[PDB]
Amino acid sequence: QFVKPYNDDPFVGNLATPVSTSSFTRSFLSNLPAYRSGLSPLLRGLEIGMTHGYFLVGPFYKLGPLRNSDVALISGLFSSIGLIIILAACLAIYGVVSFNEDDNTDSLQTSRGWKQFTSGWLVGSIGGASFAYILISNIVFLQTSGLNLI
Amino acid sequence: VKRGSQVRILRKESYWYQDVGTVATIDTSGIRYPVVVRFEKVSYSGVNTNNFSLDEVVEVV
Amino acid sequence: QAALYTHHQYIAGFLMVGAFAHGAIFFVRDYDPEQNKNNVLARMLEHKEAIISHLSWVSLFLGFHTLGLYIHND
Amino acid sequence: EQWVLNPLKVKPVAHAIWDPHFGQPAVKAFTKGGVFYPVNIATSGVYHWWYTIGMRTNNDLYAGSLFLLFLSG
Amino acid sequence: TLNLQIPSPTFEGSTGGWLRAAEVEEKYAITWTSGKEQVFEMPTGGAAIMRKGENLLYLARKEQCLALGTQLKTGFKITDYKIYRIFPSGEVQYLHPKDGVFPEKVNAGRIGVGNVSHSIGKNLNPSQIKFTNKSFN
Amino acid sequence: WVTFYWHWKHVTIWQGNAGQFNESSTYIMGWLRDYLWLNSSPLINGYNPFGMNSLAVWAWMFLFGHLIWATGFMFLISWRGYWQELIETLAWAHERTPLANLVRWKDKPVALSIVQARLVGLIHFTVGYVFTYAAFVIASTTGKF
Amino acid sequence: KVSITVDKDPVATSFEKWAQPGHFSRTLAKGPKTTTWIWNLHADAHDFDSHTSSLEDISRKIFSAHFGQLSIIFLWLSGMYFHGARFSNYSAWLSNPTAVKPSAQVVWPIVGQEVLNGDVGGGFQGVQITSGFFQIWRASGITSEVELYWCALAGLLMSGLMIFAGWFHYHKAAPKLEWFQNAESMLNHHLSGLLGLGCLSWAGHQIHVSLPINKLLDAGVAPQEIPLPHEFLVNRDLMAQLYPSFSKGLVPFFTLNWSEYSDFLTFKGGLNPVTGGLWLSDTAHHHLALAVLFIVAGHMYRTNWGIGHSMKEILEAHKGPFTGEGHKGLYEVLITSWHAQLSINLAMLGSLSIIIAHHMYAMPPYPYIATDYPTQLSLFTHHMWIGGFCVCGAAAHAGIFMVRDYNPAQNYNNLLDRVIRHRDAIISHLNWICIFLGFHSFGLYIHNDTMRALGRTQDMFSDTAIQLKPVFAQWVQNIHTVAPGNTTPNALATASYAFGGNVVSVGNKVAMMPISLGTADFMVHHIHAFTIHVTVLILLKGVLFSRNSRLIPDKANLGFRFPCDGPGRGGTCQSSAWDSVFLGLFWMYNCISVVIFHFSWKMQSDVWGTVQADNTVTHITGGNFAQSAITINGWLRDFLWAQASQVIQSYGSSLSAYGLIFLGAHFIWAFSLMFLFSGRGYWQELIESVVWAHNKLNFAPAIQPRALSITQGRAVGLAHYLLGGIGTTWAFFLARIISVG
Ligand code: CLA
Ligand code: CLA
Ligand code: CLA
Ligand code: CLA
Ligand code: CLA
Ligand SMILES: CC1=CCCC(C)(C)[C@H]1/C=C/C(C)=C/C=C/C(C)=C/C=C/C=C(C)/C=C/C=C(C)/C=C/C1=C(C)CCCC1(C)C
Ligand SMILES: CC1=CCCC(C)(C)[C@H]1/C=C/C(C)=C/C=C/C(C)=C/C=C/C=C(C)/C=C/C=C(C)/C=C/C1=C(C)CCCC1(C)C
Ligand SMILES: CC1=C(C/C=C(\C)CCC[C@H](C)CCC[C@H](C)CCCC(C)C)C(=O)c2ccccc2C1=O
Repeated sequence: QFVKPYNDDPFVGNLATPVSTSSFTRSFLSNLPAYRSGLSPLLRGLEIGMTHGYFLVGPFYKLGPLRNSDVALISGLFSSIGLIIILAACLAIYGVVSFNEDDNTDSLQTSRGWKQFTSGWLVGSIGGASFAYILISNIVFLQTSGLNLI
Repeated sequence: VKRGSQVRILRKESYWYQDVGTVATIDTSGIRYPVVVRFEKVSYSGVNTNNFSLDEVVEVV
Repeated sequence: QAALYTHHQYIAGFLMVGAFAHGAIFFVRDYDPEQNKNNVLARMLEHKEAIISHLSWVSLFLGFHTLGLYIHND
Repeated sequence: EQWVLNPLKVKPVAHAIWDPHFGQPAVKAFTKGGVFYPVNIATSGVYHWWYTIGMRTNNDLYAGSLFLLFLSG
Repeated sequence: TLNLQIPSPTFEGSTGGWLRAAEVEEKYAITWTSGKEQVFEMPTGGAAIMRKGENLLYLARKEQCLALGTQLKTGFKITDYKIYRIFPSGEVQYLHPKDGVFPEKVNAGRIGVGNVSHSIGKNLNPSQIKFTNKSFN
Repeated sequence: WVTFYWHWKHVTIWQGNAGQFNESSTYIMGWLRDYLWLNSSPLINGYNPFGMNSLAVWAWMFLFGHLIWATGFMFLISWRGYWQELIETLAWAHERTPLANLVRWKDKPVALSIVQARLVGLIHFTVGYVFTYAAFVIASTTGKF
Repeated sequence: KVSITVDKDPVATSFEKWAQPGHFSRTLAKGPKTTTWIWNLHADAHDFDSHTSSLEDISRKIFSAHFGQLSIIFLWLSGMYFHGARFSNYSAWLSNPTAVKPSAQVVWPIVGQEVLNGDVGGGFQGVQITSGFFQIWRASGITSEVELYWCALAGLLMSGLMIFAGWFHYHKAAPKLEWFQNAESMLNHHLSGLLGLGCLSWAGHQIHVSLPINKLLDAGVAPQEIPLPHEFLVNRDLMAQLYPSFSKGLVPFFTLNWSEYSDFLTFKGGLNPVTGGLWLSDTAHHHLALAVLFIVAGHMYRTNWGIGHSMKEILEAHKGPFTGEGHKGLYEVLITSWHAQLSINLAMLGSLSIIIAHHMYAMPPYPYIATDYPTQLSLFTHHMWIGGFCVCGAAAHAGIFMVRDYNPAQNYNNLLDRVIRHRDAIISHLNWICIFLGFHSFGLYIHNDTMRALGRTQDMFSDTAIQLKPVFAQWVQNIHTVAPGNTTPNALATASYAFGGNVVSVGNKVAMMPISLGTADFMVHHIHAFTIHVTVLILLKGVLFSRNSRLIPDKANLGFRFPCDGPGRGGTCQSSAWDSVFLGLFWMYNCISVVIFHFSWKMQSDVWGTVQADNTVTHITGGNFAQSAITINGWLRDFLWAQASQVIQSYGSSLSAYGLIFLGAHFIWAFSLMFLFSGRGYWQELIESVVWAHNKLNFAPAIQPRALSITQGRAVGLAHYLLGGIGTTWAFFLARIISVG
């Protein structure tokens, strides 16, 4: 009843399941930036990088080598920036290798589309890391994970 | 050679090279490898029979 | 001294393995039987069975008895 | 240069260590050559080899390295 | 020729079916007539029900298609199974029962490919075919 | 075997207790106890819960050699078909996962070949062999003298 | 109708087939043209499903084989009892259990092996035993070698009865397939009769024999001065002295005035302060309650009288929207395939063995077993190994069922079919979780090793650094510590003192004390999870891909156990469910080795030890686990190198046998790698050369010598690997623990 063939195609290597083809799943996936409609590859990259560079600062800030120092947050931001640069390089090389120069009109599966996506991802990631750095440096609750209220 | 005769194999690639078998039949039709030799020792593939040419078999004494 | 000895012995063993590997590669690739009609090389190939079987026997001989003496002492 | 004076007492150092993963305990533990920085102690015997050859100063070794660079070129 | 309107054996779905490589490179198909509605085993995994009449099935590999054909021929007694290969351009080609008769029995018209006029012992040596274009045959 | 013999004989001579080799070399328990177990103490104490010394690098490399040796055991005992049928499921999962099917491989991910796996396992085995013994020999000699 | 139907004289007892090896098989009855025939004879000896297509024949063979196995087990038990009666120091151990080491084996003085007759104690010198038989007998109330002789006689008589029953039920009265296919009746009888009446009889034995005898033994009475069990049985006054409620009789039982029996049926909990084991008065109540439970459970299924369940109805009724047809077809599968039943039963038996190992150490059930550290360690590791092997066998026979007895026609859109139809999702997710666990369990040890080597000891995952506290396990331990009086109101003590409480000490030695979990315990538990998950991955992947895969669409035709499908498709080595079992056995060895090492170190470092007059306990290793078990170097040095001293310095002692077996197990483990790292072509060519040597002397066997099959080479490699590894651990453990306890 709940599990069925994918797209009514019994011989495709997939099954239609609640996790895979439910209404909530479809809405969530179709509203994520990687799939939302109307966004340019640049805007997709911007949103995704913003979201990712934010979470990156914390692990580095609170568990890095200079975590028990007075420069822990700056060190964390710096290490996030380095990782963001490495991942932007990965994105760029993947784009140049995978996508040939034929023009499919910026569909995120084109050379131009992926270039825009990686540029937006770099900008948004650096911006999000900086925003997280500002918020952590200025709010005590984030520097102590709530152990200021104790 | 004739049927029911002991013949030593002279084919290098053969599992029975320089070994003796018994001729079971000789086909005079004119095929490439007329003689048929049976062996007591089985080969690695499990076959104890093969088809040989008249130049790859020598009668033993 | 220990580092140097171990270093050169390991290098020696690698080189010997490589020498035999390239001898095998020569046999596969560069050996011409017609050119080596009944010379020392063709004769080595001729009695390879004797060579291999006697090498196997001496290996078993040494192994059996060395290991047996060690186990007896143990 | 300080090994050619008491070669039976001084440990020969191969090269300095610069690892940004070392702690202060490790830096101190690897400063055994009396050089004031972490080092590796050579196990290749190049010190004894060169001393026997006739190398006495660091300039001799440097000139040898220059010549070998020229020969590689 | 292949008719793309033949129904399918009412399979319930699986994760062993074809993937994007089928849409990009090659997608094989098999068609066969069944006298009744039996249950057979998919080459990808699971059970399926073949229909009374013609049945068309899509797979990713010719080996899968031929394994299904062998199952039909041995387990059941269906031997009218035809195998096709489809490219993204729509270049459906015909493969099995290539000449309409299975390869296991000789048929007039075939030409021998890859046949050699001696035994394997007569092959040349790599030393003899080295730095030359000769073939070890 | 050759280097074990050389090192144990010379270590015993250097400490002046050549009788230890002369008496324990006649049974394998002697080698396992008075050569390996006995001389691995400083090496395995290169770092410990109570501190560390310069031999810590050699202890780390000792464990490194053990690791890579056992890893080569993987390629030498496990053969291709299993890994090929596993990588198939992995490729299915990647193609079927949202937000990761935006990325695709340009080279079809396949298992290692048979000869390739033999070579990789041999290389891992050899690296473990060499690094383990290099550590042991240098660290034990440096910690005993 | 559940009824008895047999065939009379189906097979005539004759030695004609004893002289025809391979008679059971059509391919083998012909004769040995090669040496592969010899190996095939043994590989296919007990594969009854490949000898005939007759389920009746297979079931009869299985029934008789079970009878033979039971006779062998009874002979084993009779031998152990006879050795306890004749070649042991059991009376001395009864006199002073905390001073004399149990021993029931003696060696002959031939080549100096008499050294193995060590000074165990009690004026007796033999081989120290670690099986717990002395404590079993003490709990059973045995106080003489005469009683052990009678036990051995009973075992021998039962072995004879079992062998006769096997012969009779194969050759004289062989039941039919309708007799075998009675799942409801068989489960009713097993549950009620076998289990319920067994535990009821054992409860009666404990109430009438074990309880008073052990009461006097704990009171310090001499074994000679204790009266005999029949004296207790017939003298209700003598029993009414020790347990004053026997003067009341069985009227309380039949009137439901059960509190009158609280003196000998109680829920005390904890451990007997004198013996360090569980209260036998608690075990009696345990077994009585189990008897009631089993006899009730055995009245659930329909046999002949309408009342009861039909498992077919239950299974077919249990289905839902995610499962389609649900459990339809499973009843038929399980009453038509012995391999499915064997897989289920092996999985359950192995899991039970593991559960038994854990409980029997934390809640020592026998008198004076807890302070017998060699016995505890040996039993724990032994049952762990049995469990692992049984689980791997369960995987193997699941694969065998999938290849042989699985029919898609009968399994359509049921649970089995649906599993096969999404096997890729299962294996991909298990792959990901295995990788995640491997990283976040072993890379933590690697991180610690690198940080300790770099001098950054404050960056480690340790109790003195970044902490990984098993708060959930500690919370459960707290619950179990506080349960007595609160959530188990009528229990005087905790189930196990491992959860928490006061140290139990016997003979100035710890029997059981709280076991504290920290960062090292968190790490080792997550490594246990990692290893179990990887083993499951291997076994389940093989089982699910037994019949077909994207690589080999026709694999059931190749079979359950085939070498490969050739060098094509890139190489199809080890692509069979058999090879999955082979690799999963390697990984089970890994898992159980880590588990037993964890047990050994943790128990020697934080539980076991000697308690001083200050009430303080000094452990065998002394807390080295907390700060050393967080690094692979810590395990290599503080556990293997440190604790191997006992076994490597055992020459000249009674443990010299342990030293020798240490070396021999190393030898076999290494010798396995010749079969595991190698292939068949090399050895066939070497055999070709050796056969040339033999032919040069005008002789060679008529049975042509062949190298081992690919599957057989893998099997030999695995068998030698497992024997060598387990034997090395065996010698190491026994030498260490018998030296330090
Ligand atoms: C100077 C001597 C010498 C020369 C000129 C050659 C030349 C050749 N050998 Mg080689 N060989 C040598 C020594 C030599 N060999 C030795 C000593 C051995 C024994 C070990 C071998 C064993 C050998 C075999 C078995 C084979 C060859 C083959 C070949 C041919 C192809 C080379 C190839 O595939 O590159 C290989 C290219 C590589 C990049 C090598 C990768 C693997 C190496 C070992 C690196 C592994 C170490 C690792 C990176 C270290 C990690 C460090 C750790 C701290 C992380 C070529 C003609 C092959 C051939 O064509 O035969 C017909 C072949 O099958 N050789
Ligand atoms: C410790 C491990 C071990 C052992 C014992 C052996 C033993 C052997 N290898 Mg080696 N080998 C090993 C590891 C080992 N290998 C590994 C890891 C590899 C890599 C894959 C190889 C690869 C390899 C190759 C490629 C070749 C050998 C060969 C040999 C033989 C060498 C000659 C010799 O010593 O004969 C003496 C024999 C022994 C030491 C073994 C005897 C064992 C006991 C002591 C005998 C008594 C048995 C006893 C009564 C049984 C009772 C038990 C029963 C109740 C179950 C011998 C059979 C060569 C060969 O076959 O030459 C003839 C050969 O070609 N080996
Ligand atoms: C070939 C494998 C093997 C071997 C050699 C041994 C060896 C041993 N076991 Mg056994 N054991 C095994 C498998 C094996 N076990 C398995 C698979 C299980 C799980 C069912 C057990 C469960 C087990 C227990 C619970 C105990 C032993 C004990 C022992 C030791 C004493 C022997 C004895 O007579 O105990 C006689 C056994 C008893 C007096 C206890 C019996 C209690 C159990 C619960 C009865 C279950 C019976 C029932 C019909 C089984 C099917 C259950 C299923 C339907 C759910 C000895 C070391 C005893 C021990 O360690 O003593 C110190 C012990 O208490 N074993
Ligand atoms: C209740 C237990 C049980 C039962 C009844 C069976 C029954 C069967 N198994 Mg087995 N199996 C079991 C447990 C069980 N298994 C377990 C626990 C495992 C996991 C290891 C397996 C794994 C397994 C596999 C992988 C296969 C079987 C197969 C079989 C079938 C044929 C086996 C045969 O011919 O053996 C005959 C007996 C032998 C060949 C002897 C083997 C013993 C080896 C050599 C080791 C013995 C060492 C011994 C303990 C001594 C060591 C000490 C040393 C010093 C000498 C048969 C239906 C086979 C099958 O069905 O194939 C189609 C098959 O391939 N089983
Ligand atoms: C020590 C030896 C060793 C190692 C390391 C592994 C590793 C693995 N085996 Mg196993 N395996 C071994 C021996 C070993 N095996 C042997 C001897 C056999 C033969 C019986 C097998 C047979 C076997 C099978 C059949 C299977 C496995 C599986 C696995 C995987 C388990 C999960 C995982 O990925 O964890 C990941 C963790 C690690 C690999 C540990 C090391 C990684 C460290 C902690 C991190 C280092 C990264 C570093 C930063 C890189 C920097 C590079 C550069 C900058 C220098 C993994 C790849 C299973 C699998 O793949 O399922 C998912 C599987 O199916 N193995
Ligand atoms: C799945 C599930 C289960 C249980 C409940 C739970 C909530 C945990 C839930 C999971 C929730 C999860 C995973 C939440 C994670 C949230 C994350 C990662 C949010 C990230 C937010 C990012 C933010 C704001 C970034 C802000 C960035 C800004 C302004 C950047 C501005 C800038 C840019 C972009 C470029 C130029 C410079 C400038 C102007 C500074
Ligand atoms: C001079 C002296 C001083 C002290 C007293 C003493 C009696 C010792 C006296 C005499 C000493 C003598 C005679 C020493 C003898 C040493 C000898 C003979 C050493 C020779 C070692 C031989 C070796 C490695 C051979 C390795 C062979 C290899 C790879 C062959 C590989 C090959 C293969 C497999 C196929 C064909 C091609 C090729 C390359 C040939
Ligand atoms: C060494 C080896 C051989 C050669 C080993 C052979 C042919 C074994 C023959 C041994 C004899 C006949 C057994 C009898 C002698 C033993 C000492 C007694 C113990 C064996 C019994 C208990 C069964 C292979 O054939 C082989 C095949 C495939 C993979 C790996 C290997 C492999 O490693």
